[PDB]
Amino acid sequence: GPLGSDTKLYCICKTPYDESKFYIGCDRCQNWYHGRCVGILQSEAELIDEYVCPQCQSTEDA
Amino acid sequence: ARTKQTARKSTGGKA
Repeated sequence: GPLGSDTKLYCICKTPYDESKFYIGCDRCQNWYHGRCVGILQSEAELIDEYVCPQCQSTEDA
Repeated sequence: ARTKQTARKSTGGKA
């Protein structure tokens, strides 16, 4: 049907912000997903401060 | 990193 504007959401898992979901911002992608949204630890949100997104990190490929 | 988390449960400890 008629389209207005093309936009996206956080987690690569197609899910908007939910104060029940905790995120981590793609250091290189600049976006967020639920820790598990990308298969990461839970506390990974706190014990973290150098996390990168898998969508962006993919380019870094270590 | 740009960790995006929440802490609504916490109020604010003086220390």
